[PDB]
This record gives sequence, C-alpha cells and structure tokens, in this order.
Amino acid sequence: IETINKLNRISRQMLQEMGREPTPEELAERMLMPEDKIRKVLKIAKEPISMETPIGDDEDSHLGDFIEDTTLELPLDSA
DNA sequence: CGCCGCGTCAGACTCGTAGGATTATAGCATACGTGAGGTGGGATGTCAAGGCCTTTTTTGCCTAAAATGTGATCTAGATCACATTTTA
Repeated sequence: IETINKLNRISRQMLQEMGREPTPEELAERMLMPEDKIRKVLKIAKEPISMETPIGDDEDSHLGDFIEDTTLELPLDSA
C-alpha cells in the first residue's frame, strides 16, 4: 500500500516535469528501486470487474453469460 | 361509509455489435513466521555379472539292416533304301 502511495504521488510530479507519464525505466530510477518491483506492483494494482456488468450495451449480456467453464471434462475425452 | 394518497407492480420472442473504468488516502520501528533455498540419507530403482532346473542344441550311439558298390555277360529293341500295295 505504502509503495503504491509513493508511486501514484510521484507520478503526478513526474507528469508535471515531463509533461507526460513516466516509464518503469525512468520511474524505477526515480523510485530508487529496480524495474522488477515496479513492474510487479503495476501488475498487482488491478481490481475485479463485477460479473453483473452489461458487456452487452443493451440488456442482453451480463458478462457472466459469456464465461466458459474449463474444469470438468469433455465427453469425447471420456470415451 | 366512501374517498384520497401513497405505494406496488407487469410491460412479446430468437438472432447479432463493441471493449471497458476510476480517487486517494503518512510514516517509520519491532518483532515474528513462512516461503524458497540447502542437504545428508534411507530407500528405491537400475545395470552388469553369477548359481538352481528344464529345455534346447549339439551330439554320442546303437544295431537293424536296407542300401550302395564290383563289372563282364547278355538281351530285346532299333535302322534304311528299295518294291510295291493299299485306300479314299
């Protein structure tokens, strides 16, 4: 959490300075820690996106309908 | 008794189209456990030569014994130009 705070606060100032966003190269430099941890945390920062959202813009497809289950078996494999 | 206000509750059906989110939240110190790493060590699994038995491959061998050789003495087939001679 603390690492994320420092990141997203510094990215604003880097946005002022550059006029653009920072890269994990430039930001791993500014963040004092190597690119592995940066990239890692960037991979961690994502949330879930709520199956009951309407990916059909019309009330046709709540996202859960789209989802496949690849867990059970296929009858051809059984045979 | 008979309004009136407020609130509850349905609004056809099968296909297709697209990807998709966002704000800001302090900071460092203590101390404890769990994940990724070492590490000898039973124990399991493998691979190359040897002793029990039967079968198989050579291989003795065992005697019936029928077969393989000895060669001078024959024999019953086999020929060819001429002289007819028969048959369709």
